[PDB]
Amino acid sequence: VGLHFFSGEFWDLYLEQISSRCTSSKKYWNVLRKILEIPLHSFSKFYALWLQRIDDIMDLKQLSQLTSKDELLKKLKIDINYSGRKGPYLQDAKKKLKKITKEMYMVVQYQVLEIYSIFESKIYINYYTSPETLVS
Amino acid sequence: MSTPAAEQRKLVEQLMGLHDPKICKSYLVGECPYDLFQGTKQSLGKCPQMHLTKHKIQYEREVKQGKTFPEFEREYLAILSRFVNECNGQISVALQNLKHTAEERMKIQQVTEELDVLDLISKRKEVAKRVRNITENVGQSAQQKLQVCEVCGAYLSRLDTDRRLADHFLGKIHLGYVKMREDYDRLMKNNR
Amino acid sequence: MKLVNFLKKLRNEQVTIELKNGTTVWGTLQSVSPQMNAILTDVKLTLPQSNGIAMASLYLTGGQQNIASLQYINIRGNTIRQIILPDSLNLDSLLVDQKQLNSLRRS
Amino acid sequence: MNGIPVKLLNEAQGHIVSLELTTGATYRGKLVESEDSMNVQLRDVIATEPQGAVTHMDQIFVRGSQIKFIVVPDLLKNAPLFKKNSSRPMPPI
Amino acid sequence: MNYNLSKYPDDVSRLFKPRPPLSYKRPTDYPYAKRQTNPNITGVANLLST
Amino acid sequence: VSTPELKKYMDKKILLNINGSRKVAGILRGYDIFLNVVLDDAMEINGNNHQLGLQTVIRGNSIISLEALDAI
Amino acid sequence: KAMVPPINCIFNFLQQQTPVTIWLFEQIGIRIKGKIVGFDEFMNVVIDEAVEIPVNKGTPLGKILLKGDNITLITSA
Amino acid sequence: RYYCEYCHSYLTHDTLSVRKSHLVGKNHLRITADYYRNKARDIINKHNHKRRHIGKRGRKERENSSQNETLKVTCLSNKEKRHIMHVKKMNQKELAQTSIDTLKLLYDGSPGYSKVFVDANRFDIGDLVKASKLPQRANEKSAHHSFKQTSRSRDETCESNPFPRLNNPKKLEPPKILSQWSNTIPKTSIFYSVD
Amino acid sequence: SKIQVAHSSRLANLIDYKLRVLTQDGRVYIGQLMAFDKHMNLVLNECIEERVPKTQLDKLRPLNIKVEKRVLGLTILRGEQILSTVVEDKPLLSKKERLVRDKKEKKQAQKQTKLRKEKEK
Amino acid sequence: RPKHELSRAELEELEEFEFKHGPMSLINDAMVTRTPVIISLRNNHKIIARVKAFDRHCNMVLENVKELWTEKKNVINRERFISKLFLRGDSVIVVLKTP
RNA sequence: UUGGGGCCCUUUGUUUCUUCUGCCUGGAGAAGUUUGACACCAAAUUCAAAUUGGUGUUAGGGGAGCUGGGGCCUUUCAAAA
RNA sequence: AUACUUACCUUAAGAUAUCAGAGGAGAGUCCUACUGAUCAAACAUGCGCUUCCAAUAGUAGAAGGACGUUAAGCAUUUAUCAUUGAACUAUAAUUGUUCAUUGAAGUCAUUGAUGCAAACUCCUUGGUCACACACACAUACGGCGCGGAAGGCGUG
RNA sequence: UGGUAUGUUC
Repeated sequence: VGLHFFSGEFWDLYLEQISSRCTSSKKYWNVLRKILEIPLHSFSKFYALWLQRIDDIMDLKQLSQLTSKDELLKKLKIDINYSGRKGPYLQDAKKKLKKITKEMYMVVQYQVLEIYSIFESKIYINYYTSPETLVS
Repeated sequence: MSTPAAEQRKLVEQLMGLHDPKICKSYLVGECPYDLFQGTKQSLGKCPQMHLTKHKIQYEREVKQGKTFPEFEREYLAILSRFVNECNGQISVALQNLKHTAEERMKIQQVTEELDVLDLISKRKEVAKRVRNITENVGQSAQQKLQVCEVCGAYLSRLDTDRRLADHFLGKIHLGYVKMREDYDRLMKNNR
Repeated sequence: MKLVNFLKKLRNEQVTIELKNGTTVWGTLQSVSPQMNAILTDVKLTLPQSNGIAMASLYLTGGQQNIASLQYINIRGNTIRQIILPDSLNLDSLLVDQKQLNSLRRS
Repeated sequence: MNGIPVKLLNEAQGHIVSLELTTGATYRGKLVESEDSMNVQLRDVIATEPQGAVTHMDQIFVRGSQIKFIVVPDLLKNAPLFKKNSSRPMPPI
Repeated sequence: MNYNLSKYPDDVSRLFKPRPPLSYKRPTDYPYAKRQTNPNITGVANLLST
Repeated sequence: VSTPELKKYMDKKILLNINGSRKVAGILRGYDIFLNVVLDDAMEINGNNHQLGLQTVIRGNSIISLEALDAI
Repeated sequence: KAMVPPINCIFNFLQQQTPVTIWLFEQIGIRIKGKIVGFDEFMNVVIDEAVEIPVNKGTPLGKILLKGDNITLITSA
Repeated sequence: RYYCEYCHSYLTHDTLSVRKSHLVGKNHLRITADYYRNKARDIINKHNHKRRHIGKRGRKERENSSQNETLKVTCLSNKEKRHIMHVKKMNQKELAQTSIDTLKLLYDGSPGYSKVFVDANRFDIGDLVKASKLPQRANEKSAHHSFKQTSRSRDETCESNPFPRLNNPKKLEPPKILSQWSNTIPKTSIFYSVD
Repeated sequence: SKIQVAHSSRLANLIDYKLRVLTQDGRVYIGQLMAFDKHMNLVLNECIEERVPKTQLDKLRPLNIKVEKRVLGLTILRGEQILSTVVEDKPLLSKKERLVRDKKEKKQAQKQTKLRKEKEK
Repeated sequence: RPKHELSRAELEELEEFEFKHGPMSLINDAMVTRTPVIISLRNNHKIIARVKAFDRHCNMVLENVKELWTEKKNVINRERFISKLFLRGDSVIVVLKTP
């Protein structure tokens, strides 16, 4: 049922249970990275959690929590073990990850906006009334 | 006590003819007024007669099937009448204090100065002056806004809601005094 | 006339303690509460020839590698079954009971 | 007199706590009103017997001597009972 | 977990989201039905004889 | 020292558990500062049924907890 | 009705002199039947005409001062 | 004697009836809630950074790192970083306080809306709602609000409101978007929507 | 575990140490103490409760032992069903840093009393 | 008489009077006539030893302890000679004095 | 005062004592510091604003003066071989 | 914030280390900026003392875990009783075999539980420090650098 | 000789 359009409460509860039970801080990143590709109705809360968790990073070594190191070295041309002045290095990391998140946000925003403005803004009843009811 | 075993020993030592002055007759019948006002602000101190649970159980077993004693009931009636007379005197003193507060010198002077200026168009002006005098009297009465409790003789309020009033009625003083009024009314209904 | 004050005069005494669980504790005394909550240092404890609860209590204290060597153990009063003192100590001088002597002089 | 742990147990009234009994049954629920003798009352209680099964009581009241431990929430990590040098603002005469 | 009896506001209650429930496992000791000391302790008359 | 707060259990059916299984369901008539429980119309419940007289008093040492069987 | 404390409950149970079933500790312990004649603050209950029956052939016992730390439950048989 | 560590108020000999009434009064509630909020805010806001360990780096790492490039550091003034961190703090607290409430307003005309979603006829936690009403012993707290209660009882059946479209519903809320990335919305819609 | 616990310390001096307290069952609680009393009721921060199973007990009887660990967080344990307590791990900050922190707490408490005296006037 | 209402700081004299003329007549006779007693404990540890001191908690100091227990598997008796012992009154089942 | 070389800038609010200006072609400038000041939370007063209750910070290094203590050397007095 | 009403309560005590001697106060008790000894606390202080403090001449590793993955890894073990009907082994409250009506509770879990075993990844901690990439030792090792963390002993 | 909490008016 995890691909439901109005499943914001389910995924908020599941991320709450991961953030409360898990102590490794790895499964939360994985599930939220999965949510950043799913066309949900209440989706911008998960993007806001993603953007404030990128802001809540502490060092470069947590970038392996996002992806693998070879995908960072090939696609973003960035190394984890690059030692030196890591201030603007981490700032450029945040800017490039914010650009990738913004592009995927445009994709998911176009999908959700299309589904809402064409289809989901018309259906007013989503429940089982009775065998005697009438639907317009 | 600091240990509960000494408390249980105290309960045993106070739990374990019958017409003797040591037995409190108001407690032998039930609901002694020196017991219903033990630790409150209206406390009478300490009862000089002793209270016992075994004598109370024997009196309950006697009044269940055996017999009844009218002398202890008459003594409890006299004690309840004396306490009701003292509480009625306290309520009359509270009513006299409320009447003196409603009839103060400066308040009556301000009311007379407002009524001296209170005197079709003249009738409308007199009605407006009477409404202004009623508003001034309501503002003077709202400085305290303390009523008189009809049963327990305490102070109440009219603008106060029913929840704080219900918190007022559930006290030791009010429950004890309503029980004493019920006992006094029952004894006056039995005697008359 | 509590004999915990007798154990309060037994600082730096190298004793053993058999507990109610069955564990023998060899170590030096540091201090003892008046409620007989005794602390010990330079400790080795052993469960002799069984009680699986006592074996769990023996192993799950860190420092096993069934003699378990531990640096500092506090022992509660109700878990103490008996305590064996060294025979070289003179019991006639440590049991003088100066509080009892002052109580007898106050009479 | 009372001490710090009974004041901490009286501190977390109206919060989701988890008890364990001496038999092995673990309770979990909202603490109604704790006492100095630790005879504590819980509400919306979920219970786990030592046999293993899980049940639900509405309003439990356990005696203090049959309690292994109880878990308070983590925001009571920082409490003024834990302060060592908190002075006392003029106790009354 | 959603609606509470608590006198505290919702901003306090979001700070008072409690711990997850405890993972139960099988006990190790004997139950309180079996908790007792040793029976059949013999008399001390054999020590006074031999 | 302190009287336990059993005032809410005044006229409600409770179920005491005794020591691992003895579930005595009764009606609480009174208590003390020792958690000694007075029960009217007691009933032993086993996982069968057994009646325990009209009134009974139960020692607080064997009492572990009590379930409020009736709504408050 | 009202509140009945356990000390007054045992006191009324003493006055009425009903037949008494006194329970005790678990499987080692043995259920006793008798009639109460005296008690105290540590619940050391004195009973008379005592017949003991083990947990599921009773033997008479006489008069017994049963101590407090083993008393579990008191019923009126 | 008893001393409240929160309210900094003393007391007489320790009575349970006085101590129970002390934890109900509104001043103790305000001081306790503010103290818990400030201690939680302090343990969140305390940036316990790691103690840095700088070693004498290798030679070839120095010839590789000092020849690749030199990056540019961005930095802002005091009022700019203060305003940005204040906006980030209000965004973090409004994300910590919010929750998705689409299932409550999306099943509003359901026949079992008065048995689960009403949160007062609930079975397991409805007695907790019916127990502590905060009984408003002040008359001003009861005389302040003059709106309707709209308390939906459990006994509401399917006979009431048979057709959910004739009784005027609400159009559902649009999917909210981030205001910092609102400039990339498709400005041209697919279909013509009026009003 | 080469910690070298203090040779003349008591419960007032062992505070904020990562204890490894043993009970009658053997359910070992590991965590920092923050308070005690006369009955030795110990609050335990970030506590974990470890046991051994019944199947592991046969291997423990005369190597690796798979203990069962549950996480309790901040708990408050009673002094009745406990047997012994030891010191397992030292805390984070040192004795001099705790001394500077205690001096800062004393100065802050004196400043708070001066603020209460200023507000009382 | 209630314990809390007797007196202040004179309860030790009543405790000594109960020691001389109460149930403590056997622990007093063993420490003044140095006779060996047999204490049976709550875990089959029977102790033959002489009494050195008396306590309100029956905490007893024993000298020249000969203790004996029985392991039941099969049936063996294991004994041990301990010079000095401080026995807690919790473990004591019974104390027998020989004439 | 200038210039060169080496390291660090995670100080992630780019020094974190605070406020203001301001920064990677740089690492800065001005003011203040325990009956005070700074930042924040919560609220009813129907924007903002103002009032009340609390929370946390007021730091680190070096130098002149004073003082306590530890070790070595020198001068003088008393005592024992 | 002032003024007033109401609800509850109005307090277990004694003392602040021990021993010996001298003096004072009308056998017993109290005091001495009285004297000697022991012990405790605080602040300094030293013992060629005891333990620990992570490469950078590389892309590592020490301690504690994962409430992380491979992993539904491999090997084992359980997943309700009673009455009756059509046959029935049968000392049981027909237990055993196939099918069903009915009766009381009826942990979820069998991708479960226990044992065994390897690999990978990620978290918290440090002096990631000052000189040098060096020929010492039976009295087995020049512990004779600046410190920090824990502890022992000794002195004021 | 007092404390805690609550409700009105300025």
